Parts: sequence; C-alpha cells; structure tokens
Amino acid sequence: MISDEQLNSLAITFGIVMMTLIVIYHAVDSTMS
Amino acid sequence: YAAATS
Amino acid sequence: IISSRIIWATLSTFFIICMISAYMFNQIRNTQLAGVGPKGEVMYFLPNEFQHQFAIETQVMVLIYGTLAALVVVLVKGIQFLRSHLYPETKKAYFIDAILASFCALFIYVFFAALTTVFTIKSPAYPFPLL
Amino acid sequence: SCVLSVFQTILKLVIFVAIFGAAISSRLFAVIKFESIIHEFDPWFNYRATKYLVNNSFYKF
Amino acid sequence: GVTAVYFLGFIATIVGFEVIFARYYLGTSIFETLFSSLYLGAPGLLTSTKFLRSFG
Amino acid sequence: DFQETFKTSKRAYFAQIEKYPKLKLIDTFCFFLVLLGVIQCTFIILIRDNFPFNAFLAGFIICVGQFVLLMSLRLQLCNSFPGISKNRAFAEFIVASLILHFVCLHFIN
Amino acid sequence: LANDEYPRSWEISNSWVYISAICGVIVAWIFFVVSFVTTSS
Amino acid sequence: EFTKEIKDASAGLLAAGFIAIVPGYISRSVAGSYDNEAIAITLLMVTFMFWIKAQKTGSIMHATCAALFYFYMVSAWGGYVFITNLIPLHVFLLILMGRYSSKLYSAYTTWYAIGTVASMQIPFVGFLPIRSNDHMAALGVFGLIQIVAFGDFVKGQISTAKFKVIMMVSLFLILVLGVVGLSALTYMGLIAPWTGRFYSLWDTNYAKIHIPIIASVSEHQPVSWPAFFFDTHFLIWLFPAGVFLLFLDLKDEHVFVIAYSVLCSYFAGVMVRLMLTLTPVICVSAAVALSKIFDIYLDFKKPAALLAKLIVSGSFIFYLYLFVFHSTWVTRTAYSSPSVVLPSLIDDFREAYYWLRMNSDEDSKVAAWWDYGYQI
Ligand SMILES: CC(=O)N[C@H]1[C@H](O[C@H]2[C@H](O)[C@@H](NC(C)=O)[C@@H](OP(=O)(O)OP(=O)(O)OCC[C@H](C)CC/C=C(/C)CC/C=C(/C)CCC=C(C)C)O[C@@H]2CO)O[C@H](CO)[C@@H](O[C@@H]2O[C@H](CO[C@H]3O[C@H](CO)[C@@H](O)[C@H](O[C@H]4O[C@H](CO)[C@@H](O)[C@H](O)[C@@H]4O)[C@@H]3O)[C@@H](O)[C@H](O[C@H]3O[C@H](CO)[C@@H](O)[C@H](O)[C@@H]3O[C@H]3O[C@H](CO)[C@@H](O)[C@H](O)[C@@H]3O[C@H]3O[C@H](CO)[C@@H](O)[C@H](O[C@H]4O[C@H](CO)[C@@H](O)[C@H](O[C@H]5O[C@H](CO)[C@@H](O)[C@H](O)[C@H]5O[C@H]5O[C@H](CO)[C@@H](O)[C@H](O)[C@H]5O)[C@H]4O)[C@@H]3O)[C@@H]2O)[C@@H]1O
Ligand SMILES: CCCCC/C=C\C/C=C\CCCCCCCC(=O)O[C@H](COC(=O)CCCCCCCCCCCCCCC)COP(=O)([O-])OCC[N+](C)(C)C
Ligand SMILES: CCCCC/C=C\C/C=C\CCCCCCCC(=O)O[C@H](COC(=O)CCCCCCCCCCCCCCC)COP(=O)([O-])OCC[N+](C)(C)C
Ligand SMILES: *C(=O)c1ccc(-c2c3ccc(=[N+](C)C)cc-3oc3cc(N(C)C)ccc23)c(C(=O)[O-])c1
Ligand SMILES: [Mn+2]
Repeated sequence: MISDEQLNSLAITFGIVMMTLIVIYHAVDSTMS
Repeated sequence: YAAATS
Repeated sequence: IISSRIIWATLSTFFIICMISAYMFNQIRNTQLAGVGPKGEVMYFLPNEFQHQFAIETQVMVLIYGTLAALVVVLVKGIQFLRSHLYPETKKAYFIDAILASFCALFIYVFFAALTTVFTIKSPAYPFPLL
Repeated sequence: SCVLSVFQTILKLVIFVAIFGAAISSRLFAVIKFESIIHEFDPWFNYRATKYLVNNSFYKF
Repeated sequence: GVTAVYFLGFIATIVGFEVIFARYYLGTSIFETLFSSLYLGAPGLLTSTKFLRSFG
Repeated sequence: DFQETFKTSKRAYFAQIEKYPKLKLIDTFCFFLVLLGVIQCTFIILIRDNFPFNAFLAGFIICVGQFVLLMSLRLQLCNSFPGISKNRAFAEFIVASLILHFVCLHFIN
Repeated sequence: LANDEYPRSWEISNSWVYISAICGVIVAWIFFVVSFVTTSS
Repeated sequence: EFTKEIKDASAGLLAAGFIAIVPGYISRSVAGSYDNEAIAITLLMVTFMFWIKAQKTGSIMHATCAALFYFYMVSAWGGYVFITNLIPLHVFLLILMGRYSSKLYSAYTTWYAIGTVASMQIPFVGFLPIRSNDHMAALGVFGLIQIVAFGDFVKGQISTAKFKVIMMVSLFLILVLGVVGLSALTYMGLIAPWTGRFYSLWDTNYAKIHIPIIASVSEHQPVSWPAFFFDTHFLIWLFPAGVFLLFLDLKDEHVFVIAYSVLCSYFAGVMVRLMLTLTPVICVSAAVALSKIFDIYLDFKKPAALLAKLIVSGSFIFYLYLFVFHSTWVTRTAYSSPSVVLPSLIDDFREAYYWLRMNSDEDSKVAAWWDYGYQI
C-alpha cells in the first residue's frame, strides 16, 4: 500500500493545490467584478 | 478527549 | 442615545477575545497569578505545560489577539481615515496609503511571530515557529 | 461575460475536487499506518448497533 | 380545454398522497409507504407543475 | 381611543375581505381551525384526563400548524415576497401541509 | 413492549375524538385546495 | 453554501477550504471515529444553510427543508438543543432591533411547527419539546411572534406614533409574565427543570458538588489558551476581526453569525468537548475577514499601489500555506492515534479480549470499570 511518508506528501500536496486555486479564484473575481 | 475517567 | 454599532461591536469583540484567551479557566480553576524564575524574575508563562497556565497569561494573550484583530480591521476600514488625520495635507494620497498599508502588514507579521514564540514557550517543540 | 462565467464554473469544480482530496487524505493516517479498525470507546457501541441493524432488520433494531 | 386534464391530474396527486397516508395509518409498512409515494409523486410532480404553470 | 380603532380596523378588514374573495376562504378556515382546537381542549377539561397524550397532541398540533401555514399564505398572498410569486407560494404551502399531515397521522399512532 | 404492541387509536374513546379532529382537518384542507384553484377572484 | 449566503461565493470557497483541513473538526472525525459528531456537525451546517436561506428570502419551502434537516439532527445527535435555542434567539434579536417583517413570521412559524411536531417522534425525545426548559425558548418566540404580527395589522390603522410605546409596554408585560409563568410552572412540577449538564455550563462549580460522574470524565473540563491555537492556527486571531467587520454592516444573516460566535466562544471556553461546535463559525468568520482583505488588495485594477497590494496579499498567502502545514502536522502527530493498539506495537487489549472471546463460556459475565465496557 501507500506508505506513511507518501500519505503525508499527498495530504500536503492536495492542501497547497487547494489554497493556490482558491487564491486564483479570488484574484480573478475581484479584478473582473 | 474521550468518554473515559481521568 | 447609546445604541451605536461601534459600542456594541467593540464590546462583543472584546468578550470574544477574553473567552478565547482562557479567561474562564483562570476562574473555574484557581491559578497563581504569576510565578518566579531562578532569578526571581516573574515568569509570565508556565513553560513546557499545555493544560496549565498563569493568570497573567490571559492578559498577555488578550493584548496579542486584540492588537492583531485591530490591525486587520484598520487595514480593511481605517487606512483612509488614518491618511486624512495623520497626513491632512493631501498632496499625495496613493503613495501614502501604500506606505501605511505595508506598515500594517509588517506589524501583523511581527505580532504573529510574537504569538508563535509565546506558543513555543508552552510547547517547546513546535516545528513552524515563524521567526 | 459568458466566458468568465464558464471559467468560474470549471474552476469551482476543480477546487471542490481538491477540497475532497485534501479532506480524505488528511483523515486516512490511522487507516494507512495500522489497519482499518474502529477507534475510541463510544464508536464501539455504535458499530455493534449497526451490525445489529444490518444483520436483522429495521424493525428489530 | 386541455388544462382540465392537468387539473384532474393535480387533484389526483393531492387526494392520492392523502390516500397513501391513510393506507399508512391503517397498518401498511413504511417502505411500502415510501415507494408508493415515489411512484405517485413523479407523474404528479410533472402534472401539478404543469397545471399551475398554465393556470395563474 | 381603543373603541375607535376598533371600528377603523373592522372597516378596513371587511373592505379587504370583500375586495378579494380568496382572502375570505382562508379567514373562514382559520376561524374554524380555532374552534376545533378549543373543542379538543374543552374535552380535556371536561374529563380532567389526557391519557392518550400522543393522540391529544397530534390532534391539537395539526390545527395549530394548519393555522400558521394559512397565515403565512395570506401574508404571501396579500403582498408578494420579492422572489416568490403567488403560484410558487401556493405550491410551497401544499408541500408543507402534506408533510404536516403525515407527521400528524404518524404521531397519533 | 414494542412500538406496534400498544392498543391502536381506534380502540380508545379519547383517541376517537382526536382522530375525528384530524380527519375533519384533512377533509377540509382538500376542499379548501379545490376551491382555491377553482374560484376566480 | 452557508458562507455564500452571508457574503459572496469567494468567501464561501475560502470557508470550505478552511473547514476541510481544520484540526478542530478533524479531531472528532478521523477515519475510525464513529461517534455521533461525525454526521452531526454536517447536518448542523445544512440546517443552518436552509434557515438562512429561509429567513432572508422568506420562503415556506426552505423553512420546511430546514425543519426536515433539523429532524434529521434530532434523530442523529443529542446536541440538537443548540439549534433549538439558536434559531429562536436570532429571531428574538430581530424583533428587538426593530427588523420584524413578514418573511420572519413565515419562516419561523413554519420551521417551528414542522420541526417541533417532527422532533417528538424520536422515542428518546418523547414529549420533551413541550415540557422541558431547554425547549421553551422556542415556544416563547412562537407565541411572541404572533402578538408582533397582530401588532403590524394594528400598527397601520392607528396610523400615529401613539403606537410606539403602546407597543413597547405590551412587549415588556408579556416578557415578564412568561418568565414568571415558567418559574411558577417549574416550581409546581409541570415543566421539567434545566438538564443536569446545561446548568453546569452556567454554575461551573456545580458538577463536583452534586454529580460526581460528570466531573471525572476529562471531556467536560475548561481549556487553557494554547488549545485555541493548536486547533485553529491563524484563524483564531482572524476570527475576532471578522466578527467586528460583520458588526459594522449589520444584516439579519450577520445578527445570526454574531450570536452564534458569542455563545459558542463562551461555551468552548467553559468546556473542552464543545470546541467542535465553535470550529464552523470560526471558519466562516475567518472567511469573511480574509475575503474582505482580498477584495481591497487583490483586484489589480502605479508603483506604490502595486507594491502595497503584493506585500499584503503575499503575507496572507504565506499564512495560508503555513496553515496547511500546521494543520497536517497537528493531524498526524496528535489526532491520528488509534486507541486499541498503543504504538511502540503493544497489542495487550485485543489479546486479552480475544482470549476472553475464545476461551470463556458464551454466557459468562465480566465485571470491570465502566470505561472499558463498550470495548469488551
Ligand atoms: C453523565 C451523563 O450524561 N449521563 C447520562 C448518559 O450520558 C452518556 C450518553 O448516553 C453516552 N452516549 C452513548 C451513545 O453511549 C455518552 O455521551 P456523549 O459523548 O456525551 O454524547 P452526547 O450525549 O450525544 O453529547 C451531548 C451533546 C451536548 C449536549 C452538546 C451541547 C452543546 C451546546 C452548544 C449546548 C446547547 C444547550 C444549551 C442550553 C445552549 C443553547 C443556547 C442558549 C440557551 C442561549 O456518554 C454520556 C455521558 O458519559 O446517558 C444516559 C442515557 O443514555 C442517561 O441516563 C438516562 O437518564 C434519563 C433521565 O434521568 C433523569 O430523569 C429521571 C426520570 O425520568 C430521573 O429518575 C433521573 O434521576 C436519576 O439521576 C439523578 C442524578 O443522577 C439521581 O439523583 C436520581 O436518584 C436518579 O438516579 C434523572 O433525573 C433516565 O430516564 C434514563 O433511564 C431510563 O432508561 C433506562 C433504560 O435501561 C430504564 O431502565 C429506566 O427505567 C428509564 O426508563 C424510562 O425511560 C426510557 C426512555 O428514556 C423508557 O424506554 C423506559 O420505558 C422508561 O420509561 C418509563 O418510565 C418513565 C418514567 O419512569 C415514563 O416517563 C415512560 O413513559 C413514557 O414513555 C413511554 C414509552 O416511550 C410511553 O409509552 C409513555 O406514554 C404513555 O403513557 C403516558 C402517561 O400515561 C400517556 O400520556 C401516553 O399517551 C402513553 O402512550 C402510550 O400508550 C398509547 C396508547 O395508550 C400508545 O398509543 C403510545 O404509543 C404509547 O407510548 C410515556 O409517558 C415509561 O413509563 C437514564 O437513566 C445518563 O443520565
Ligand atoms: C470528488 C472526487 C474525489 C477526489 C479524490 C477523493 C479521494 C482520493 C484521495 C485520497 C485517496 C488516498 C489513496 C489511498 C489508496 C491506498 C491503496 C493504494 O495506494 O494502492 C497502491 C496502488 O496505487 C496505484 O497504482 C494507483 C492506480 C492508478 C488508478 C488511476 C486513477 C484511479 C481511478 C479511480 C476511479 C476510476 C473510475 C472511473 C469511472 C467511475 C498500491 O497498492 P498495492 O501495492 O497493495 O497493490 C496490490 C498489488 N498489485 C499491484 C499486484 C495489485
Ligand atoms: C410530500 C409528502 C411527503 C411526506 C412527508 C415525509 C417526511 C416527513 C418526515 C418525518 C418523519 C417523522 C417520523 C418518521 C418515522 C419513520 C420510522 C418508522 O416508520 O418507524 C415506525 C415507528 O418507529 C419510530 O417511531 C422510530 C422513530 C423514528 C426513527 C427514524 C429514523 C432516523 C433516520 C432519519 C433519516 C433517515 C435517512 C436515511 C438515509 C438518508 C414504525 O413503522 P412501521 O413499519 O411499523 O409502520 C407501520 C405503520 N404504523 C405506524 C401504523 C404501525
Ligand atoms: C484526550 O483526552 C486526548 C487527546 C489527544 C491526546 C494526545 C495524544 C494521544 C495519543 C498519542 N499517541 C499514543 C500517538 C499521541 C498524542 O499526542 C498529543 C500531542 C499534544 N500536543 C502536541 C500538545 C496534545 C495531545 C496529544 C491526549 C494526550 O495524551 O495528551 C489526550
Ligand atoms: Mn460521544
């Protein structure tokens, strides 16, 4: 199965991707509206 | 924290 | 009359900060107001302990949280009011506003770093200390 | 603009997929490191009550 | 006119959910009362919305 | 004072109920929904007992609930809410009424 | 005693009264709906 | 959705991102945890979403949806009483600030009627909604909201300011009579008294004095300041701000959020196990505050202005990444430990329990302390 360290990497990767996408959404929404 | 005696 | 939004808002925010600063714990649990180090130097924070605290701790944390919240509010709502008062000349406004907002961000960073240091005192192995 | 609305809709779908991934990944440390077991004290009883529902019927539960 | 047909469909959903609830008060199971409701509701959800759209 | 506002309001009320016919149907229904509740309460008093409390409540609450739903309809029908039309405010009423009737026929057992 | 092993409503007289009220309300509500969609204003 | 009802869709996305990985919620919802809170705190947000959608719009359908989800919570968890006292309170405040409308009458009366008649169907709850103090606030606001509506009918015809204190005096009179009525009834013995844990939330020293089993369980104890950080890093300083920002621009939704925030902050301070109920509002409040900041510093639409916007937005993006890291570390270190197997593996519990399961008579009885009853 997936190891513990790989699970940690997957959790942090998902979190960073989520935050960046939300920031991009806010930037586009504020600039365009 | 759980339903147990401290 | 006294039914003004600002008064009720400040009172409610102050109550919230007091509660999130373990004000109630200082009362249900009677805790020595402060302590004394090897030199007799008053130790504000009971160190390397996570579920115990002195009562000066609540006041210090109230100061930290209140300052941080105030700086956020100032950033969102009070930049122009501060520019109107501190620099009423109005020869330049954009540059002055930018300077004031950058200083507000810098101070938010400084206070958050202070908060993290004070947390590490309570738990001495916190990986992310923001120094 | 229609293009901007389409962009926003697609972006929200991708953001939500990321959110679901983040939540589940953060929750699976105990199941990845030891095994799939019920933890704590109360959940134990809850588990028993579900095996009694699932094995007999809703009326007998 | 044609709207009369939708009107009858509306009345039939309205009385028919009540018939279901009475058939439930008298002993039938919750699962039967939950499948009967789905069957009656779907064509009733179409014909009632249609009556209300036409008449108003 | 009060004895004057009385006639003023009676005038206004009867004016409205005559102008719009439907605003009389609801009113009649509401009036009788009061009577039925009162009858049930009188029964509970005449016998000084409320043995089937489930049943008593299932019979009293269906009246209170129907009354309040009718009044919500009459308020949404005299002056429509911004995003809800007269139609949608009748379909929503029907759905809520049906749900109330079910939980009340389940309570009485 | 299980939920279905109690005496049913139609066997208690006090329940007779309350059932009568519930039925009168359901029937009057059906009549109300038919009349509200029929009668023009 | 709930945040999308208070500000915008962007703030909603921020709130959802915060709640997904927030250590405070994660603590009681890790894979394996199967207590009531797992689904309960989901239904709470759904119920609140429908309530706000029902109160601002004024629709019967959304109030019925709120009532049905409130029934689901009543059937799922035992802390439904929070909703039973938060939805009335919001309504009560809206009456005092003078913001009564017809949308309010409609929404509240429909929620109360359907929700109360439906929450008396769970066998555990029984007839508590009509004869217990914890469920009496709602009933007050149910009766009161009917005087006030008559008020409006009889506001228009008097058509003068004579009615102003004609209304205030009436309000005070009813308000007094009811509390006395409750007191009298409670003394007579018809209405049940406040439950034995809710009173403890006001009389903090009460538990030890009488109930000796409530004061032994670690869950019901106060919390020291560090815990409000270990669980909601960064958000904890940014929440008190969001509350002030929502207070400068009062709307009915905001009145709701403010009441929620105050009450839960007090309760969370007084008892540890009630921190979970505070985690959703914190996220929502943080989501508003950060969103407001972003709205003044992300719209790139001038050297000094660009520099300032980048320095501010960059600082907060840094704090967001720090949030992700802190949350993941906290989840791994503290909240992901199993209980049946102590890490070294020490398998003594399961070993003994399996021996008892395999080499003992099926009808035998085991006498141990209460803590280990369920596990056995
Ligand atoms: C510590 C503690 O707590 N404890 C507790 C516990 O707890 C626990 C839990 O549980 C767990 N869980 C688990 C799962 O495990 C855990 O937890 P946790 O973690 O915590 O979780 P949770 O909970 O969920 O969480 C929570 C949450 C939170 C809350 C949150 C919060 C939050 C927040 C935010 C806050 C909010 C709030 C607020 C306020 C704020 C807001 C805001 C503002 C305000 C602003 O853990 C925990 C801990 O650890 O639990 C348990 C349970 O479970 C408990 O126990 C219980 O209790 C109860 C009560 O008690 C009380 O009361 C009593 C009386 O009643 C008394 O007695 C008591 O007392 C006691 O105590 C004291 C102190 O201690 C002392 O002093 C003394 O001495 C004594 O001891 C008290 O006071 C109770 O009751 C119970 O018992 C029961 O059960 C059992 C079983 O086994 C038995 O045995 C017994 O017997 C009993 O029984 C009863 O009941 C039952 C039910 O319940 C039943 O089933 C049975 O049968 C019985 O019943 C009988 O009897 C009675 C009397 O006796 C009566 O009433 C009845 O009747 C009724 O019912 C029936 C049936 O249903 C019916 O039938 C009837 O009806 C009939 O009749 C009538 C008359 O005649 C008429 O009217 C009618 O009509 C009829 O109907 C019928 O018929 C008809 C025809 O004809 C038909 O149709 C129909 O159908 C029918 O129905 C009625 O009436 C019967 O007879 C126990 O004990 C503990 O405590
Ligand atoms: C809104 C949508 C939700 C978004 C995402 C939600 C949740 C995902 C987040 C986290 C999940 C954590 C992952 C833990 C899994 C542990 C097992 C493991 O990691 O297995 C890994 C294998 O991995 C892989 O090769 C990945 C396979 C690539 C799959 C391609 C994508 C998946 C498609 C799934 C859906 C497709 C349906 C399409 C139409 C419906 C090792 O297993 P093994 O060595 O024991 O194999 C046993 C030994 N053999 C190899 C001999 C069997
Ligand atoms: C537009 C029209 C729509 C109509 C309205 C629909 C919804 C209204 C909702 C409120 C329902 C009130 C009470 C319902 C009782 C149902 C239980 C039942 O049925 O159990 C009853 C009695 O057990 C109870 O008291 C149990 C208490 C209720 C437990 C409910 C389960 C909790 C789960 C909640 C959500 C479930 C979702 C699952 C997956 C998402 C026995 O039933 P029986 O099989 O003996 O029936 C025979 C017919 N006798 C009645 C004449 C004998
Ligand atoms: C509830 O009473 C409670 C919850 C969590 C913790 C806790 C840990 C418990 C078990 C652990 N293992 C056996 C792996 C590790 C734990 O790590 C913790 C770390 C902290 N910090 C960093 C302040 C706090 C709590 C835990 C306990 C506990 O044992 O202290 C108790
Ligand atoms: Mn529990």
